[PDB]
Amino acid sequence: MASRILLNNGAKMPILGLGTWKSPPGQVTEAVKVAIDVGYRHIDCAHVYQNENEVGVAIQEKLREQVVKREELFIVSKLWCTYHEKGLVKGACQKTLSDLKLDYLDLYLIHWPTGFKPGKEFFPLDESGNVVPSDTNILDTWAAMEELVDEGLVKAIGISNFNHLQVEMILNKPGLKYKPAVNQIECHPYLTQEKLIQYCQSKGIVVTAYSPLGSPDRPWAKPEDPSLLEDPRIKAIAAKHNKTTAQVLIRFPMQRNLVVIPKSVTPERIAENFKVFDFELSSQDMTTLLSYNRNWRVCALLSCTSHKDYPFHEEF
Ligand SMILES: NC(=O)C1=CN([C@@H]2O[C@H](COP(=O)(O)OP(=O)(O)OC[C@H]3O[C@@H](n4cnc5c(N)ncnc54)[C@H](OP(=O)(O)O)[C@@H]3O)[C@@H](O)[C@H]2O)C=CC1
Ligand SMILES: O=C(O)COc1cc(F)ccc1C(=S)NCc1ccc(Br)cc1F
Repeated sequence: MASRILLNNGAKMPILGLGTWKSPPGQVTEAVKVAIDVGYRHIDCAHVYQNENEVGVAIQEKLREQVVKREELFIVSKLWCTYHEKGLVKGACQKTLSDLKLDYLDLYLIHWPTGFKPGKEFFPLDESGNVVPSDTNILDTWAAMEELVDEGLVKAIGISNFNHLQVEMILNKPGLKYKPAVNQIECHPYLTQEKLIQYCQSKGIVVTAYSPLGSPDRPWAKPEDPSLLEDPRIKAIAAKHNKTTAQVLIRFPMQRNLVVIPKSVTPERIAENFKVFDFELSSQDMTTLLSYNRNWRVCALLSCTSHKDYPFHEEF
């Protein structure tokens, strides 16, 4: 398959990237170095993951080593919820740039559509455990993102975890200057997201699938939850193709015209997960994988569910 997708800002985005949530700071530098050595050209990062400095050490080493040129890398980060304030967005972006050792990002996303009270805590709580919101809405935060493009800090802007109506809000913004380039959402065979994906694709937004393996290392996993990697129906499709279950799970979103960002810190798996450009799932395989949808989410959070902009009340 073609390895990059054209964005609505005119840049090309690699369809396979390396995820970094939960990658320990003492392991992620090596993970990113190995990833770049074996061909990855897209890294998915975020301030809230608390490891951007260590990601940046890897990136800088590979640039210094002339393993890859900066123009060939596609580096993504995300604005955390406590920085949805007009006067805080630029500084948040600049902190991420400083940590990653970069002078621009290829793509900067609004991490979640919910703003939280600014401060040191990533999840400021009231005395009863509810997150404390910000009064600032997704449209004013979007205008702040647009300024980053115009100041040269980021090449593209986008959104993450926005539902159908929140995407529409952005597209219908009075005076919209730049459309979102990407909506990054959870997507895998048990949460197939057909409705949201068709909406975004019909509007020219590229969708990035996160947690494509079902995030088995999520901190709130329960021993009894469904497991994609262990699903014998998926194992059977993999065996037919002489591939691993992970490779099928990565190829699946690629054939839906999605970008996909599997996470690993294991060098052998980092390599395995990149070897997904030499086989094709049939249409029947694709439809079969889609049939496994159960509307099951890795990423949700009870403490945030009353926030007026919490995204997963809406059907899609
Ligand atoms: N925008 C948002 O709100 C969110 C963005 N994301 C992004 O998406 C990325 C991917 O999602 P994530 O939730 O991390 O989970 P993934 O679905 O990518 O699963 C990661 C887990 O799968 C394991 N794994 C990786 N490759 C294989 C393999 N070949 N065989 C077996 N196990 C494997 C990893 O183990 P190990 O590392 O030990 O090898 C790790 O435990 C995140 O890291 C982050 O960058 C994720 C959630 C939310
Ligand atoms: O968020 C990620 O990328 C991966 O997950 C996380 C990654 C982190 F580094 C810290 C917390 C999260 C959580 S708990 N995320 C879920 C979540 C956060 C905020 C809101 Br609004 C709803 C929600 F569901």
